[PDB]
Amino acid sequence: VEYFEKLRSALLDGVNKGRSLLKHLPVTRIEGQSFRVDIIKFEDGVRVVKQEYKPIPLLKKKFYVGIRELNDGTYDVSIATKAGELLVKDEESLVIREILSTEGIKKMKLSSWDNPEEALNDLMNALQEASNASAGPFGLIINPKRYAKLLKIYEKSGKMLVEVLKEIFRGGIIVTLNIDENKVIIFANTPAVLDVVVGQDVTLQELGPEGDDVAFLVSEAIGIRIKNPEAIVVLE
Amino acid sequence: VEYFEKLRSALLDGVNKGRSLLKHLPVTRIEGQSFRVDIIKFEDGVRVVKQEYKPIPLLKKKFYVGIRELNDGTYDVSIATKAGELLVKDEESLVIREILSTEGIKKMKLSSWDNPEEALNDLMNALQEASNASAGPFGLIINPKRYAKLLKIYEKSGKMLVEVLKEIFRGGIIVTLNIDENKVIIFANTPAVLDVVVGQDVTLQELGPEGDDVAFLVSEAIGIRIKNPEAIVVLE
Amino acid sequence: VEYFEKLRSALLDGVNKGRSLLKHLPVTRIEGQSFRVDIIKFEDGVRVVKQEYKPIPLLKKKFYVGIRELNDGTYDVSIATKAGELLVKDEESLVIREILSTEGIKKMKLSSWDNPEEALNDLMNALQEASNASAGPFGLIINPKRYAKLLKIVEVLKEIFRGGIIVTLNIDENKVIIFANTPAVLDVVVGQDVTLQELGPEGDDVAFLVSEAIGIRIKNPEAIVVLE
Amino acid sequence: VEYFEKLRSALLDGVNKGRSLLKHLPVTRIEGQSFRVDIIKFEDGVRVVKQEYKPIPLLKKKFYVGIRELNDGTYDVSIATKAGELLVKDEESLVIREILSTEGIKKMKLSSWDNPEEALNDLMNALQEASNASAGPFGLIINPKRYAKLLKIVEVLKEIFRGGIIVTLNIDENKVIIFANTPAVLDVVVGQDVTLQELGPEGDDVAFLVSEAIGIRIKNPEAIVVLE
Repeated sequence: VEYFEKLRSALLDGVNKGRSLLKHLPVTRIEGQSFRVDIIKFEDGVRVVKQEYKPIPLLKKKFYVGIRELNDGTYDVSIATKAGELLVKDEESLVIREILSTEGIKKMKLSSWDNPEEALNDLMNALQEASNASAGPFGLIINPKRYAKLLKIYEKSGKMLVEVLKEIFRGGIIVTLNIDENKVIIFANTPAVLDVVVGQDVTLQELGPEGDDVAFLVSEAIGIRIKNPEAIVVLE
Repeated sequence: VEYFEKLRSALLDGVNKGRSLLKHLPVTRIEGQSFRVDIIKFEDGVRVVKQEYKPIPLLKKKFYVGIRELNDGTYDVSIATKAGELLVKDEESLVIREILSTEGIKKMKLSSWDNPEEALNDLMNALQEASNASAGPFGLIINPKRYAKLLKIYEKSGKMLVEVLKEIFRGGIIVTLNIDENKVIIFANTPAVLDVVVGQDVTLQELGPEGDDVAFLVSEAIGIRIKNPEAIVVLE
Repeated sequence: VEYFEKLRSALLDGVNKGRSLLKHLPVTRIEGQSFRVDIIKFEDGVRVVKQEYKPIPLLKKKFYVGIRELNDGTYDVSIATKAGELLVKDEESLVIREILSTEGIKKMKLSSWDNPEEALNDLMNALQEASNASAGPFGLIINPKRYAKLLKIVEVLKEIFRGGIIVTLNIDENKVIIFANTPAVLDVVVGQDVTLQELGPEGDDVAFLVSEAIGIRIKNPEAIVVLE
Repeated sequence: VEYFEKLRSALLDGVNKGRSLLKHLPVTRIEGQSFRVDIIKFEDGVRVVKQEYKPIPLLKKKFYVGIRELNDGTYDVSIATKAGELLVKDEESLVIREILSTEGIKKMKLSSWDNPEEALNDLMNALQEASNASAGPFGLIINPKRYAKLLKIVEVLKEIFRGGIIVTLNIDENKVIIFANTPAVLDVVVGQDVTLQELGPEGDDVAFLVSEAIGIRIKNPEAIVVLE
């Protein structure tokens, strides 16, 4: 009836408020429960060296709205929000946790970033190493605390280091709180290397009266596939 | 016959997004499999000092798409991408190696670009040298590793060195990965000096079923015509 | 929605493939929860000698199918099948259990068949005692282990036990039932056919309930003989 | 052109005549390269106890028909048949190979049948252990050599092993499989039916590729018993 369309709406408008990583990476909507990871390399021609099948896990958060409240009209839609808001935090964390564990991605030394010069360096180096794999536009994923270290006037003119970096990393600068403050991901933002496989979208399901309140289920099928580890660099 | 038009597109794109040299040097669409270089010089007048016929070699790069995947439609178009992406690496590498080997080009001492001022000099001096042969806009082919040094701020000016170098060198700053980190080419970016002749564009040809997969052939005819060796100077 | 009708079917064509005893016994539909059992004997005419009311107990079996699977259509209908298989097993052993505990049924001494001339005897003997009640075809309900020891030559059982030779692990290995297969003797009364009900979301999966009402009426106990 | 449709047929009506095991097992179509295996057990209801993803491997067999023959129409379609025959043999032994290497399956001691009273025992025993998992009909997969030594009287196997008696040289002579033939236990999942593909001119003949995607899902390992 009502309490639904409203709850679901507040669920989504709470998912967007916290979703960032998934707004920039390339997403491919699959129809299944698992996907294949075709790893291509060069041996007497560019061909698929290793094939691998990975399952798309199910992400879910459940929220409960009082029965009574659902009838008074006195229910707090913000519950749904805290739910979705919480979903993406896991969704985002998943992606990052996987990229970081993927076998193949290159790892380099992440410095302090107190001298723009120093930070710009780390980035420029990571960027090169990665470019060797794919020319595709490059972007980086960083935590606010680091992002801040980039908010400095670089050229006596007035251009901030960030602004310069934005011209270099056309893949975008993804700032998320879900990545450890001391880890930076440099990557080719191209489906030919990075791919967020979507098995099931985000959906609100009304389980049902489980106590003095109704139970609800927010869930989504999601997973990333790294087709070209070589094109990703992690600054640890 | 859709898996083709798709692969070709992925190819052509990846090829394009990877080209650097071929986007800035001047190109001439030739006809045959060879071209003639009329080397122009000044000896009691501007005249053709030496004629020379050069053959345009064929650049090949082949990829294989599984048949299974080709049938159920789960083939990864990204192979075509990596393919062409790789094609250029040879295509550029060729042109570069061929310039560097051409006799007549001038060579100067390339220092370590740690003190922007030195770099700014080397470049300004190479500029001078080339300026003797031509006058046409001057540009430079340079490896990302060196280009980065140019992003540091030239203290005495307060701008990134690059930003200054772009004031001189209207020929463009070609940054390619296909030129020894420690070799820089300054040159007159003019058809009257440099010239990339293309015998055959980049094309995707479906070789044919060879095992469990289908073979494909990415290929192109290409070469550089250097008419004024003296308008090219290599910092090595 | 749709995964229902599909589960429902796998449920049935799992119950139908599993039924054995219940395929040989006569059946009657009754709309209710209890039924009346009429003991039919001959005393100056075929007459009803004793009345008696029994309740048709409910047989249930539940299964759960993941929520996800039900949504993305990748659920394994076999689940329903397994449910049905079990339902039947319970249903079958229930009938047997109840026959064995009915009033009049005649009991004889079953001898561990090791000396193959006594085996055929014990059967032929029971089948005799049975015949004294009702002449209708005779059925045999024996555990497979007994049907095993019964192989040492047995091919004419099908010639003598026309009523049917039900071999099932649902009757204690050390018991054998010989009965006159006929309405005048026993019959299955069904209060509710097998039905699939979608209970609902119950954790991470949806719950389903397979159920049926069913019982047996032994009208002429004397026509039944157990070998304990 | 036309020699295709003709080769294709000989290919099929060669695969169809050769299939054995695969004719008795239940089958399910799946559009994909991998499938999910659901372990179905009973724990307060028929429920899925374990998930797991397997990939459907590709089965291929190729044959070559002379260029000439293909042109003057004197090609021997039997070639395609032989191809198909082989495809099946590979397909069959693949299923068997995989059953034998599945997780839960119960293993028992198979005794070289030389003393005919032990033979029937080993089978009857396995068939027992199996029954404790699923009651569905039981199947027997035995090498012919064993089906040989099993002839010294065996005629009731068809009476006890209703699930089917698959005799094939595809199962190691010294191994025997007894299983509950039912979806609730195992089933074949096909990702791609048998298909004929004309690769092309490759020397003096044209090359052809026969292929198919196929695998087995053991949902209830306990319902399977190997005799090693």
